[PDB]
Amino acid sequence: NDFYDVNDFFPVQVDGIESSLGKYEEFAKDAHEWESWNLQNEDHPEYPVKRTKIRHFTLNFGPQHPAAHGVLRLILELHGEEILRSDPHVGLLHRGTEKLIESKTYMQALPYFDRLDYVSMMTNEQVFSLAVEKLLNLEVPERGQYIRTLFGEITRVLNHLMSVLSHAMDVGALTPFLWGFEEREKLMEFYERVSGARLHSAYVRPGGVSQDLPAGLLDDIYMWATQFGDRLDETEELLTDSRIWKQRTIGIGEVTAEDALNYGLSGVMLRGSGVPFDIRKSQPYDAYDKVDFDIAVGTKGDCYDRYLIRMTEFRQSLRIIEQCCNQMPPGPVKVEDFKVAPPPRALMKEDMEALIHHFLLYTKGYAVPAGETYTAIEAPKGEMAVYVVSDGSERPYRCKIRAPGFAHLGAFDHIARGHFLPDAVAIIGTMDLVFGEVDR
Amino acid sequence: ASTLTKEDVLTRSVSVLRGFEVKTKDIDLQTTFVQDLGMDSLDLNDALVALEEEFDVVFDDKTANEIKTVGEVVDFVLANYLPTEQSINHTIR
Amino acid sequence: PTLALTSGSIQGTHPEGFRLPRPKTWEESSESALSKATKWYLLSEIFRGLYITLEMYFRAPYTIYYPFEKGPVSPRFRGEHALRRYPSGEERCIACKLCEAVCPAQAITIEAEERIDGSRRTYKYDIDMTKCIYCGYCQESCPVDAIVETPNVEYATETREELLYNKEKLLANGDKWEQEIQYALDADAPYR
Amino acid sequence: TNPTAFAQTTRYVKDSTEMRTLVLNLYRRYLRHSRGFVNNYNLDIPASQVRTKIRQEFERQRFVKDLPLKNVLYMKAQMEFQELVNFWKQQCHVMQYFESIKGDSFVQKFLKGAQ
Amino acid sequence: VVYNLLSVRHNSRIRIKTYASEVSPVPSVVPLFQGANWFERETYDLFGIFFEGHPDLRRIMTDYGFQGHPLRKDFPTTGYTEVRYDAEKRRVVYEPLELTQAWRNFTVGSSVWEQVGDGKDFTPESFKL
Amino acid sequence: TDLAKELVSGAPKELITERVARIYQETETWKIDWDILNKGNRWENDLMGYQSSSDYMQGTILKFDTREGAIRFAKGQGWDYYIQEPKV
Amino acid sequence: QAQEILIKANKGNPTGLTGLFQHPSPRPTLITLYKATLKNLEEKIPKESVYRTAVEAFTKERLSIVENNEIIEDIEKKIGSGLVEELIVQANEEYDLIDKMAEWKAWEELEEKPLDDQWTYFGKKL
Amino acid sequence: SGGPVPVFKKYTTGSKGIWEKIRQLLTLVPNRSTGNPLVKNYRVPPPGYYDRDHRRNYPRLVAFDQTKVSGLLTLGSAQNPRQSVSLSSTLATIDPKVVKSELLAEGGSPVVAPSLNKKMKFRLTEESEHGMYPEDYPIRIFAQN
Ligand SMILES: CCCCCCCCCCCC(=O)OC[C@H](COP(=O)(O)OCC[N+](C)(C)C)OC(=O)CCCCCCCCCCC
Ligand code: SF4
Ligand code: SF4
Repeated sequence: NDFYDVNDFFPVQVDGIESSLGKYEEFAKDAHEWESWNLQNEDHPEYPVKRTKIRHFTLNFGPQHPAAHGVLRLILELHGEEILRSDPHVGLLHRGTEKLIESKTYMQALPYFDRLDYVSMMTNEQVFSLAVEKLLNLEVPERGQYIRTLFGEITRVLNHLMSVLSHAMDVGALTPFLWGFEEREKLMEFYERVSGARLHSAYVRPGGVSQDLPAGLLDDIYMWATQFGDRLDETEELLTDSRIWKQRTIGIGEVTAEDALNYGLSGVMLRGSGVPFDIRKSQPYDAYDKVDFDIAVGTKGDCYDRYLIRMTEFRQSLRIIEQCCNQMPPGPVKVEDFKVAPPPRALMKEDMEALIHHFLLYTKGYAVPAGETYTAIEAPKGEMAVYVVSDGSERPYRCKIRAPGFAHLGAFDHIARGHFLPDAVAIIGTMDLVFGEVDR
Repeated sequence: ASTLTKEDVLTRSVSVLRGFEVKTKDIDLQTTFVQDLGMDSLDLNDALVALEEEFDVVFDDKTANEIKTVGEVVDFVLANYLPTEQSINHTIR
Repeated sequence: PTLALTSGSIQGTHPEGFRLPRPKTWEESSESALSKATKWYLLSEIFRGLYITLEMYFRAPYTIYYPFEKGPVSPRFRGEHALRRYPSGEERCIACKLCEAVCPAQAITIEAEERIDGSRRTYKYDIDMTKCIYCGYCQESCPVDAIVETPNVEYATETREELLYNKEKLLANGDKWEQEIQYALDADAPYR
Repeated sequence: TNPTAFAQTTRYVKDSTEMRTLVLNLYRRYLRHSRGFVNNYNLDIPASQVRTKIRQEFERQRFVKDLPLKNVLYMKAQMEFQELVNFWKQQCHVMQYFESIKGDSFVQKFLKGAQ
Repeated sequence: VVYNLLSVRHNSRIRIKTYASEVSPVPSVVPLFQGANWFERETYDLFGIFFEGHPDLRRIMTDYGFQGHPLRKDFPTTGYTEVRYDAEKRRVVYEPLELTQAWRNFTVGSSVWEQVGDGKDFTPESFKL
Repeated sequence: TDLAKELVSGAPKELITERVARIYQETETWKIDWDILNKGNRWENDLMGYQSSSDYMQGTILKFDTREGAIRFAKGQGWDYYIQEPKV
Repeated sequence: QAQEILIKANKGNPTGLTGLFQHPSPRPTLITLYKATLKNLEEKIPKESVYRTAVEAFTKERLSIVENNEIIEDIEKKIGSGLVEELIVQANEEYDLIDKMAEWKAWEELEEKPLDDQWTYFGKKL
Repeated sequence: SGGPVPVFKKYTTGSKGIWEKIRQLLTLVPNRSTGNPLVKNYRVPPPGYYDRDHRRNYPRLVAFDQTKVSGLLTLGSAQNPRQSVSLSSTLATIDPKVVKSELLAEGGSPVVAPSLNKKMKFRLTEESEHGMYPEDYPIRIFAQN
């Protein structure tokens, strides 16, 4: 039952027990003291053993753990050191973003998306910008889509540095964490020069970007590109061929390609299992068709494979950054429609038509024609998509966000079952969890 | 071993039954539960759970709708009484 | 013609050589048994890993010395909200309530009336800096550049009450940071 | 995937009588864990008090009539059982669960402000 | 209730859309996809939709013991209660909602005119009468 | 209509009894909102003049499509309500 | 008749995709299972059901192309639906659907008709 | 092509004097930079209507139910002409030669699910091309061909 619980040899009929001084029944009322007179052997499988159900050691991999990328009450049920069942408790960071967007305009709802994933900002707001652009039936000009491709790559480098190095740090390699974080400081300079804030760059707005690139940014972006090429090499020096790094990750968290599709995994934990699918290729967008790059596909579906794919994503992203700097076109950076973009300040105070649209954009907002859409992009974690329903109003009606880290954490039970408690950290690290995105 | 006999269950059963609102204070094997004591669903469950707390025997879902008399519970405990397993310290030393 | 006859696609066609080759066995390893044992027993990759770390020991650290030095800032930096002022002294702000409408976090509180001289101004202008997200729509919404975000960030306070900026606190910053805001605007004029 | 302790499939029961028996077993399950709820959450009220409050909870809403709304009330009460037995709610929430709770004349409400 | 599907093989997506009421159950897609075990729990938690056949359906995004399903239209955006610390009780206690500044509603000055019309048709002529 | 759905919506007890919802029409669709509280709807905060409030339904408005659709909803939730017919 | 068809192996050489071992004798086993599919249509699914016509349109097409080609590579390339191991999966799970689809009787009229207002979004008819 | 590049072609702090030759003897890879940016070049100067309208012409929202679906097989098409009108009865009594051109494509062959991008064609690459890991590493590199 709920609180406690209760054959090969032949069932042998023995009756008529006798001793040398009488029968079994003659001394029955006295033999309980005589331990050598008992008739219930203790080796019998049918012997009544009633033992209380003492629950197994359930350690809380709870919020106050450095391995956690947020506040995760990972209720782990373990016997010994193996993993029996895992039940993550997401929601400790449910800020209710989906509820708040319904009451704010399409321009005011953009800064919510930078706060989903703390590290992949300009990719997050790109998927809402594309969603609104798809409904608005307006297309960003060429130079706008090249800026989104360049900062699409820089964001991927920023995200993967947080993902790979913390995964390396959580294993125990402290040094590669600090070498890479200087590069993030160097990369966050580029975010701050174009947008103003280091981390949450409300830059990619529906209808292009916020402001044109500052002069000389390309020179500084390219100069970092030459130096950055060595940074991966030293990262691959202390991780790629080290035997301790291989032992911690090889064969840890095996995910079949057929089973990865079943749980809807996307991103690195779908090419780690061998499927050569990539959203940047399946649905080209924002000047990704123009550039050329090679996708990476694993063969064993374990953490070490996903590491190699993520490291390859560094060089392939750096490959595009060279192409985006070289192939940069001239022109505007946002759609030249005053109804979906603020007019320049030189013209707002000179032209009566310009001032009216500036006044009207910021008080009522632009109205999105009715419809519904589901646009998915290759986020650094995986397939990130938003389901947006337009009710002809200047405020979206329904905004459901597909978080790649949300689905992956669900497949923790399928992946981590049968591994050891140290392998739990490796599995979490390779999932690239950011519980702001999980609990959107 | 199972040290409970039929009388031991019967004698201690009344005291628990004397602790709950019963139409008559005369309860024996023939006494019913729903009829004699006027107990409905929720009233009867508390007494049945209470006997689980004293006799330390769990009643399953099959017998739930099939309990009609108090003699059955008294006889049921004997068929379903075991001593909890004692740790290695208690058993042999 | 496509493979729709067979219910297939050119997409479903895996590339030539997609399938894996046969895995190696113990007799098909290039490095002899002694060669692999020496790398294994003598810790060849760990010692190389140690040396590369020792290279960084003879390099200049990136560390800067706060507060004696600061990190770089850009003219677009979004920091402390501040209320600007004309050179003639009259307030730039004419109380649109464009401020109260755009603010995504609803951190702007404006109440206005006719001044004594009749020119339209505001007597209440409060920012809940604990509610603001430093989004930047302050600066973009102004048709007279009355509200701007200074490049300041070092204004942490002991009591949270000090983080509710009324009009006078905003005007004090506007005068106190005026020359710095001149650097920011005149260096970001072309791109707006 | 392996479902957690004390889980049941979400099923749309299409019988009036079966739902009656499902509830009755459920009420016993709460009473069986009466001692645990005191020891797990360190509640100030003794075991008999919890059963008294549980009975006040079960007695309260026994007169519902809609079967489509019977399953919903049985589904969510199952979650309350599962959350409590698995020791998921924090200590504070259970203490405040039992710590919740006659009106006043019109003059009394008029003076202070009513609602 | 929506269902977005992905075909890695044929490189396409589909959208199964089945309605649901506050009481009419929806069959669970766990026997087909185990990946909706967490996507359905979010939908139940934020809407109250009853999913028929879910192996384990419960709260996944709201607080333990939370009352109400938030993403409904009748559910207020600020909620019904908020918590604080009460020194005398020596614990963090729920309490009825109180706002020092209420959520100002700016939708009143919305558009009174029409914004967008029918548009331009693009239906391929093979799918017309 | 006959269903006591209030036991599944999780709404507080005060919505069923002590609150009144108006079904009005501002020019092609109908809306529902709750009438203001007697006291405590809006009191001036004595610190910074913020418009404080204890009513949690002040910011809620539901955009409907047809009148009978709105009435169906109000009966479904067990809401007290009244209907304001627009002037022609 | 008690038969056993090997759907996917549990050991041997990998096939790029994880957890998908190389099938020992795929080509006749594909031919057998493809043939068994056409037998299942003739017993369960009615004639007018376009699902029945859609199965044969590619089962006969593919199964014929398999027999002529004696190289495993050429079977994949002309069919163009992935590996040989995957082609087994596509044939097998399609076979089960023929059993299930007949059980559903998905060739009949619309079982449940939607209400009037159900599929109209924000007043304007879709 | 991202081949190896010397230290003096990377905008970084270098080595001046004999220390350069000391560095090239001790360091394992002499063509890696220290990573510190060039103070003399990096960030040296600081940063201090109808013809053009498409939103109003957005594609319309048209839903096709069983009533309108049946009309395409019987009446034909608005390009190639040939209440509750249920489809199930129409499929029970209609010419299969209508099916093999309207309801199906290429002689009754089922329509493969439409690709979101046709030109997603992959080819397997080799080490000498992409400069990545050698073969023994358990990944493979794909390209757009
Ligand atoms: C006669 C020769 C005498 C040599 C004496 C020295 C032997 C030392 C151990 C060799 C074997 C070994 O390190 O083995 C590696 C073991 C076990 O690896 P495994 O389970 O077999 O997996 C490998 C399977 N292979 C064979 C397929 C590759 O794990 C380790 O990574 C241990 C890492 C130890 C790191 C210690 C760092 C200390 C640095 C000290 C200076 C700063
Ligand atoms: S910076 Fe943005 S969020 Fe902050 S007060 Fe100004 S408008 Fe509001
Ligand atoms: S936009 Fe400028 S002028 Fe208008 S209210 Fe804000 S600060 Fe004042």
